[PDB]
Amino acid sequence: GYTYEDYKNTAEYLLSHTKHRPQVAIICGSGLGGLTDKLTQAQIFDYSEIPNFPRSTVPGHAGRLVFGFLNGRACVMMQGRFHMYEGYPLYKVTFPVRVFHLLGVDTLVVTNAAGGLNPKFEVGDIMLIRDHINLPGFSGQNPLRGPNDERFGDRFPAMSDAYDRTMRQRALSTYKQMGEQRELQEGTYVMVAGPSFETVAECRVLQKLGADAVGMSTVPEVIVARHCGLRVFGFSLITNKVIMDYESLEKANWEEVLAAGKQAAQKLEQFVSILMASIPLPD
Amino acid sequence: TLMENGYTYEDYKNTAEYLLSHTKHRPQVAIICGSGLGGLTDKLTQAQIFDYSEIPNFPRSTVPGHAGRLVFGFLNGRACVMMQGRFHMYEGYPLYKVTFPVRVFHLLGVDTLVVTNAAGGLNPKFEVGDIMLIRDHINLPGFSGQNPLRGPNDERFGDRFPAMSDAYDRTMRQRALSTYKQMGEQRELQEGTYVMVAGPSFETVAECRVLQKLGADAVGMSTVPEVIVARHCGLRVFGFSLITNKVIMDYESLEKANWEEVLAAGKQAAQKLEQFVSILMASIPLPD
Amino acid sequence: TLMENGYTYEDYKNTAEYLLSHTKHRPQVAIICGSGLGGLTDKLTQAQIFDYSEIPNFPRSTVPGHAGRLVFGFLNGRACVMMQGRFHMYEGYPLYKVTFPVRVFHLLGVDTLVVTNAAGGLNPKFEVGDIMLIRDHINLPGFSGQNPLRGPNDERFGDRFPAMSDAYDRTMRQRALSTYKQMGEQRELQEGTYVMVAGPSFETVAECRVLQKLGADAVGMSTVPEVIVARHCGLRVFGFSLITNKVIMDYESLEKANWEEVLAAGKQAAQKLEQFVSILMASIPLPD
Ligand SMILES: Nc1nc2c(CN3C[C@H](CO)[C@@H](O)C3)c[nH]c2c(=O)[nH]1
Ligand SMILES: Nc1nc2c(CN3C[C@H](CO)[C@@H](O)C3)c[nH]c2c(=O)[nH]1
Ligand SMILES: Nc1nc2c(CN3C[C@H](CO)[C@@H](O)C3)c[nH]c2c(=O)[nH]1
Repeated sequence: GYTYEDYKNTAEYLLSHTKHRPQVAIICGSGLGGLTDKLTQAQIFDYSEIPNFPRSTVPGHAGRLVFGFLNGRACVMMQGRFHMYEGYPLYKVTFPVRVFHLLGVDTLVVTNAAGGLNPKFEVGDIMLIRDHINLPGFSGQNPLRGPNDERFGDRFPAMSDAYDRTMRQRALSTYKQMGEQRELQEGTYVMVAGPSFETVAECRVLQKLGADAVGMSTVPEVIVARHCGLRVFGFSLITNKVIMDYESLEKANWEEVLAAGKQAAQKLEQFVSILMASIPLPD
Repeated sequence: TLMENGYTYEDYKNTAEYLLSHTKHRPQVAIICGSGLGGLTDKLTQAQIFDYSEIPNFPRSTVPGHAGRLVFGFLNGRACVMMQGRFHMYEGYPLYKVTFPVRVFHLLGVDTLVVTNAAGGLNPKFEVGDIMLIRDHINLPGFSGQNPLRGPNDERFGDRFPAMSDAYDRTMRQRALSTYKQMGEQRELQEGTYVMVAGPSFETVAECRVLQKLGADAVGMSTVPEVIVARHCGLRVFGFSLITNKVIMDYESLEKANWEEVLAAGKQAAQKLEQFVSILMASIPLPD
Repeated sequence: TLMENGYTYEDYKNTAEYLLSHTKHRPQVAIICGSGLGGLTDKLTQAQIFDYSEIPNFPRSTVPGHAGRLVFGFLNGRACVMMQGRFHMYEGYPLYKVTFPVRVFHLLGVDTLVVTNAAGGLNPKFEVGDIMLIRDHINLPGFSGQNPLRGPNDERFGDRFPAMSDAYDRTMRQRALSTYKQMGEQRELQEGTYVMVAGPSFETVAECRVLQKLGADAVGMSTVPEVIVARHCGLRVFGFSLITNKVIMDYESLEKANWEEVLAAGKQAAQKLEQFVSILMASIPLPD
């Protein structure tokens, strides 16, 4: 899809257009665009200004790349992201990850909204992503499909350790700092392509498969990130409980999802601030 | 290099107008007849027939048992339009071509879609010749990206993220099941989850068993993408499978699924189907 | 804008005719060599070697442990053509390229295909170094639309809806199991279901757990497309995996799948593999 030079071009475009030198990249999903609010000395890029960048066409995805310091830390944030249901191939969806690597970022934080499949979750919960299930990947939709470029990484990268074990413990301990009543949740994110929401039968297959939450993003970004050796941390905001019986009259919808994010804005902001303090310095 | 719908709003609109200007029929219900079920268009009174090839932007049915004709008429008194034959992803069509007619039906003023198919039996309680109402579906091609709504959303048709949890109209299902206990038939009207797989090869024994483990009662290679585009644009949806064979679930059996036996089960069932479609038409509400 | 086969019947013909004139070999059996199994061409007698690059229409092998050569000759006195290295969908190839050779073999007069691969053990009872006979497969890419038979069907090759429930030849299996339970190692022959996933990245723990729950004993990124195309054109098919690693199934292990060790386990088993493959030639019926 893209040449090595295409990524370099975008990398160089940004490097020459800002003095910031991010160490940490954060991708903000549906309703989590607010996480850019506590950035200091921010510099804003529209995705439309950036060579080779796709556009966010989804409500709650602003379409901006924001550099700054978050709680001391040098960040670049994706205020909005791309999804395969919008029609992008996965090499477009994940394009920014390898540009982050080329900017010298060494850690990727992925966030998303997710439907809750585990009965113990409540709307509003933060689930740490311990693992994932890549259903598009099983059948061919893997962002590494095609010729492998050794300058980014190996032909057959492993995913069994994709989610940093250290940052996960560190995030579990330091969670008492939030003073929140609900304990910090941990579990498996299954990616599904969408854009339509799950039937009850589908929700039940996803539960049987062992997933705790379901969304339509995140996995391709993580795969590309581990391919090029970035440390990865992920979490979902549980925005709704996916309908798991034929008696409920509730149905999933996007407005409720954006609204759950708006209500949890401060909780998330605190969580992410604390998290920056837990990322080790480079070298 | 973005994976989108090839058709424009104009395209659907033109097909709608060509159809509206070349027939006086004004259907409320559209019905899609699957493999061996072309026979459902028999009791159409005042039938008028289009070959798919006449109709601008229409795909062709290449599969045996799919006649490739669009038939307007009345069925048990109700104004219908019927797809005698349908389209499948395994023929090589993108899902946007497979489901193309569903948006045409909407623009014609149809407010109800009934989707029919042949399906392999996964639930061991099902006998060849049973009718299984579709209570729900498992969209495997959709899990991994094969979804007819992939790409730019058109708000003229519907929402970016429609829900599918209520796809199969409950009331019609209640109504059809009630009616059928009075028929005092030898076999029960079955109800269950249809799973879509892409095809065109039939399941291995290990695949049949994953499908049973996922909770599907029937398997086929169609229907789901149509149900999704229909719910997207607000049609009431009803679905049924004619169970045409039992999927091989053990290594002993020397039997194999085959397309001939599938079409032969359609012939054998012509009476049950005809009788069932009656109950069905009298279960569909009147416009307003 | 159909997703059809990009090869014409004549394409296959040209490749076959080219091969048939440039060698005096006439294979009855074709064998596809998986990752680290390139060494199976060693026992071939009177070998004639083609590089894939010479053969018209042939895809190129881009993966380590995949030599990229076609090798005719005799194995335990039986006439063979061996693919020394194969093609995978993760390389970027569509399934009509991945499986291109299978139909050429058919045109060459081949009537039996033996597919080999390396695979990750999902069944706890398996050990690195085991040979697992493929009793069956679970085709995940196929469920969602990645089937090499998608698009127009060419009747000159086969049927529009070939059954796969009898894909792995039952007779060859029994016969191989017998011969082996009288000669070889003390470590007995394994049998099970091979699940294809696309790759090229290795499984999460979560994913490993899914594949286990679906009832797979081994996982790989190949094999299934070639089998489907072979069964489609009426080849007898036999398959086996070399378990080259045990897939990580808990969060406590500090082991990780890696391709270098996969190839290492191929080296380790090279002798065991040859001994078994002779026994195998003796189980293949002769043409009438
Ligand atoms: N598949 C799925 N995804 C989500 C999400 C995640 N994204 C939220 C947004 C639509 O609201 C899409 O990009 C999916 C939240 N809830 C759900 C859900 O119930 N199901
Ligand atoms: N997948 C699948 N589909 C069917 C069907 C439904 N269709 C029947 C037709 C081929 O005979 C295809 O279009 C799929 C009947 N039996 C089976 C089955 O055993 N398996
Ligand atoms: N999916 C998968 N495949 C394999 C294989 C088989 N092939 C080995 C090669 C990478 O080493 C790929 O072509 C897949 C061995 N082990 C595994 C595994 O753990 N997982």
